[PDB]
Amino acid sequence: MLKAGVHFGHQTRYWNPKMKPFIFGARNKVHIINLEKTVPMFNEALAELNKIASRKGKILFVGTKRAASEAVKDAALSCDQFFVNHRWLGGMLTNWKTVRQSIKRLKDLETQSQDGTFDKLTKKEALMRTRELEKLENSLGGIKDMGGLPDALFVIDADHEHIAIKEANNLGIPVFAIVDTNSDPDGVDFVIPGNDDAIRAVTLYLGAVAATVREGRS
Amino acid sequence: SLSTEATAKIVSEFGRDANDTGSTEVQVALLTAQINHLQGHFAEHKKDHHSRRGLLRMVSQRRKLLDYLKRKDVARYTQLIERLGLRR
Amino acid sequence: SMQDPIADMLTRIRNGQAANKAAVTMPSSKLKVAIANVLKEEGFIEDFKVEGDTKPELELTLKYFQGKAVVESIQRVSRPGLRIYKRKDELPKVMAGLGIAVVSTSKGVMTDRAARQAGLGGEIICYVA
RNA sequence: GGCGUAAAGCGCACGCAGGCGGUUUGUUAAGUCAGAUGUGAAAUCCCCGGGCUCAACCUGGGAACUGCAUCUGAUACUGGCAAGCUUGAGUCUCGUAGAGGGGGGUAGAAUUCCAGGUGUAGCGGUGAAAUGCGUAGAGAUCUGGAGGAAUACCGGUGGCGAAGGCGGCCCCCUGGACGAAGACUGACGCUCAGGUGCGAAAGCGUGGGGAGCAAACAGGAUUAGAUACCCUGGUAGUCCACGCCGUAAACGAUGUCGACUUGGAGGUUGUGCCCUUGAGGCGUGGCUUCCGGAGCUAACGCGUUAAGUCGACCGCCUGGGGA
Repeated sequence: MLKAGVHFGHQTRYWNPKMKPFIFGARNKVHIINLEKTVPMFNEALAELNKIASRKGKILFVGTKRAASEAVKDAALSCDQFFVNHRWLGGMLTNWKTVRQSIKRLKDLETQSQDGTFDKLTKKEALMRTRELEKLENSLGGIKDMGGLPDALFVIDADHEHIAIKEANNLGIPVFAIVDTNSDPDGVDFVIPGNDDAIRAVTLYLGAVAATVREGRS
Repeated sequence: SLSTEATAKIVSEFGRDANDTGSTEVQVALLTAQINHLQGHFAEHKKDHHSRRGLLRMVSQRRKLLDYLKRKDVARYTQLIERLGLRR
Repeated sequence: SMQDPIADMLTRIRNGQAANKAAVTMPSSKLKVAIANVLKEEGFIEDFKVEGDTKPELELTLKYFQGKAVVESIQRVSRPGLRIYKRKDELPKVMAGLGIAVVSTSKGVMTDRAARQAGLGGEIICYVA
């Protein structure tokens, strides 16, 4: 992407030792990921994501931290990709036989809020007895229409959204992630170079990920 | 614990062209000079198994370096053990 | 301490291949560069290079093609304390003929093929697939 | 096949005789590999022709029995022998820390003992109590003094030592390890039966020693009983001159030796470099603690200080109850 920018100085320190093949360290008081093991792969990574989108693969976007959620939802709300932008539910892709009933409970509690003791003229406190609904919608609201299993995961940070990576590696699904020296090199299928001081400037990369999952003419 | 000033009376006589101090003929002399010094040392005193094992270490290395010199040249071996006390 | 230059030769390769490394390096010797020359000829390695004014060290490059390791067995067989010697029809068929063996012989390091073609036997040095 | 525990790794140091050992050349041919001629008795397996249907059996022809000897090639590796090396191993210039050892010392406190004062019925002790100490003036508080042992604090995230173990300050004697910048030898290495030398507590010997703690013992009890717990007294033993003893949950229950290889946090000791113009910053050897990853393991753990990856040598071992 050629931008990238200037920083002085970070990561002295702060590394996952499973990165030794990909890192330069133990010298010059730096720990830094080798530009020859990020950029020559990142210029040739989105072709492999268009390869999933072009066969109607179901795409998932994840970013639940407030400085990233603002851009992640803006890149999925009127797109083919599905999203999670506030919070994860336990086993939301792995425990599928239960999550499919949790998606059904979005109807059950919505219709409960219109029945019997809840079909009243006053609801002020009464609808706090059905607040399980918005607690479940907080996780399912952008993915309730996806069904079964996805075909690709994109995640805005390889470490701050780790539950989505744990679900995806159990379910066998390719993970595309933005990396950091403290993240894990084993949970990710395609790495993207970037810095957390640039989490509002990488909107162009998310732009290219979103453009890649709509190129075609398939 | 043997000074550069005490070695100056060993490497002078057991040498030949200088520096020779790495050679078996000079190291067997430098071990003998430490063995014979750490022999007494003892009497007065006895009850120190650490320096006793140090003495037996220096003897262990000398026994081997003598056997090794004899296994390279018998004449250079016999012409050393007339200048250092061995076999009475 | 160290008795056999071959007892730390193939471990590096078996463990480096498990670490997914593209090159493996060792202290050089006559037999190490004789084995490497045949492993290159039979295509088990890509290339090898040797250099050092203080201590000569030998680096060889591993084959993975597009990701999967190309050498599917790396074994020694025979050791100086208990050597294995095979005769002109007792020469082995490694991995039931999917792999090969290397022998030292009176004519110098060669394959079990080259030995059986030469109508001779000798001492085992390596087993590969 | 197996040695962390389930069952076996020696408590430890050094090392002869054994096993094992880098590398450049030649040469020997013990050993290997290749080729022959002899031999490997006959029955007999297995192939296969007869004889009784099948076959046991009688056989007619083959094969194998990798062997062994005697002749003869290959000339690579191992042993051997010489010649040649080093970047395996070693010692060192200037230097570094340490409760290591030995010999010397050297200092303080209370229960105690010794001679008394001041002084009155208390003291001591347990979950409860009681023997017992005390009116001979206790307990406690003072004056002047004797006796024996150990070394408060800092002390830990720490060191050292072969282990066992070892903290004071001060003066000698001394092993080993370790850093900086170089050099002289030239495989001189790794291991090790039986040896050759070590000891914590307790015990044995000869002579001293005796505050505190205390087996044994005598009481108080307590109790159904108490021979014990718990309380009051108390010798052996603890200390020293030494001389013996040689054993341990001697324990991170992991034999010694070498290489290769994710870390983090932290301690401890040298040291390369930037006017250290240096508090700072950038490095780098030695030793080592906790957390833990690939691998290993039945499991817990081991985890670059590996129970991992692989090699040399040694020591052991095949169920309890009996023993």
